[PDB]
Amino acid sequence: GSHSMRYFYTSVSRPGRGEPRFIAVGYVDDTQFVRFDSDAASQRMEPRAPWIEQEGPEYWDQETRNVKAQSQTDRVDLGTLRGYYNQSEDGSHTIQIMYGCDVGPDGRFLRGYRQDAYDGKDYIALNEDLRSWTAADMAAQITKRKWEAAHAAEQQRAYLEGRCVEWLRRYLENGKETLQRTDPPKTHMTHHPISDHEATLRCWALGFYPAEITLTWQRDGEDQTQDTELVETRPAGDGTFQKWAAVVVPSGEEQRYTCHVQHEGLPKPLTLRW
Amino acid sequence: GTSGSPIVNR
Amino acid sequence: MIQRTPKIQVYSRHPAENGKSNFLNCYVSGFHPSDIEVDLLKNGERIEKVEHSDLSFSKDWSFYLLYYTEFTPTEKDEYACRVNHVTLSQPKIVKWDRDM
Ligand SMILES: [Cl-]
Repeated sequence: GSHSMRYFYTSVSRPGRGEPRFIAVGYVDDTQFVRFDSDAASQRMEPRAPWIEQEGPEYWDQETRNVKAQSQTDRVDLGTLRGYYNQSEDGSHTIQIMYGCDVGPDGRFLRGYRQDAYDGKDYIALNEDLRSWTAADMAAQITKRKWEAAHAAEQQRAYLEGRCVEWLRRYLENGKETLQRTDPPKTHMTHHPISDHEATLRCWALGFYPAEITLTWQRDGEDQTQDTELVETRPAGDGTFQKWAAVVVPSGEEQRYTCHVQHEGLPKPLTLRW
Repeated sequence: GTSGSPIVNR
Repeated sequence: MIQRTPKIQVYSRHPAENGKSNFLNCYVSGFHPSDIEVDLLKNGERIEKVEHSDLSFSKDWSFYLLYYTEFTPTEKDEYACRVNHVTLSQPKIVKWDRDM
């Protein structure tokens, strides 16, 4: 269908514990593919998906160059930010950037993204136009005005609009069997008596790709929200996801309840019954 | 692929 | 400053079946700052060779890690997960449930 490439960078200062920690991860859809750790012995962008291993040392070099350059930038910026928000040296802080791009089935552009946050709170973000910035505060305003004068936006768009989609095209061809797959859920159902007058009814969706799934409970066609428990979609650790939904029902009336599973890997929505 | 320059200081 | 409490969730990669080549997963999310302490336990004693995912986050800015070890279950063995954060007054141990 439609695809997305996303990078997530995390810089964490460690006062008196040496230099700050930079971690960067890259995903296509729900599949991670690259990593880089300031700490880890390597000091290279490492592959974390098979389709990426085919990439030359020329690829790995530039990727490492890029990432270290940001890491050093963040190093400086961590200090500039304490100066801004008048903070002590002893305290540890976090800089995070999340950037990417979406493409339609065509294989062409949809949107771009670049957003920053300092200590988990929104800092600055590039607008949908990829021409303007939004400053979250008085501090972020100095960064905005700086980036405005540097013409950062133009450069951002150039990547976001071009280079970004171009890599995506490539990663999707080169990694079709992994990335262009649709893994429908393994759907079962469990009953757990909590009384002789009550019982929890569980519905399991396991080993599915992508992570986007919808789990809905129904009592004879009528949608249920009255005493439904839904868990946060979690990963298998093998590159598929897990989600379950539960409901409290009166003993015996177990046959009255139905669960509907909506997933991209399903030709038509599934329905389970006890 | 990651973004190279800009990398403008905040 | 943003202080966000972790959301632990101990589970199995495959269905909970006594004595099998399965993985005990523990998934911490919704947290901030990044620095977390996460341990897998076999009857209150620290499982060694426990691996973890690469530090990532959500649109939300909240970090998320998946800590996982290769394991085999028994009715007799109590499996859990210890986690400490700044948001946590003292380590929060969360019991594995075969059907959760
Ligand atoms: Cl920049």
